[PDB]
Parts: sequence; structure tokens; C-alpha cells
Amino acid sequence: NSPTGQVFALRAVYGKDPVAAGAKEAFHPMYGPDAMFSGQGAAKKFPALAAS
Amino acid sequence: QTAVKSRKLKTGITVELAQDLEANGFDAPNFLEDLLATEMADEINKDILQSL
Repeated sequence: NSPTGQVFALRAVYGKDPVAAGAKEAFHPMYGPDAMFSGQGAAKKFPALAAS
Repeated sequence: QTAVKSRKLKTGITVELAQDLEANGFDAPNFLEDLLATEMADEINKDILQSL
């Protein structure tokens, strides 16, 4: 009903800051849920895999 | 004895400007006729207050 309309988005992300770079979306249809964040993953810290 | 004189004004718009004015909040046809009325009414003052 007016030129130049808009549309919003509702990305849901974990992490302390929901705007910091590298944040992973929670309910991503492709990406799986990080099924340790709510549990054991919160207590300890699993090292990240890389090469070598 | 005096002979009457003429005062003329003309602004015009474009349909695109008129279309958004209703969307933007105003009432385009009524507003424009009020634009001419105010200036012409004001333009009379400059012909009277500057004639005295």
C-alpha cells in the first residue's frame, strides 16, 4: 500500500552475543543442532578439529 | 474609477508524487488546492501591505 516496503527476519542463534561474527543459527533447516550446548558441552570445552 | 487586474498561479504535480502522498499520509488533491490557496492569499498581502 506504499512504495518501498520491508520484511524482517528472526534468526535464532546461541552464544553470549547474538550479533558477534561466527554465530551459528539454532533452528537451521540444513545445519544440525549442536546437541552438546545444553548439556555436557557447557561444563567442559571440547577442542576443535583441524588438520594434523 | 479603476480597472481590475489579474493574479495567476500554477504548480502541477506528477501522478507518481500524488500516488505516494496518499500512501505517505497526506491527501494529495485536497492538499495541493490548499497549497495554491495559501500562497495566493499570502500574495494578496504583499499587494496590499506593500501598497499602503
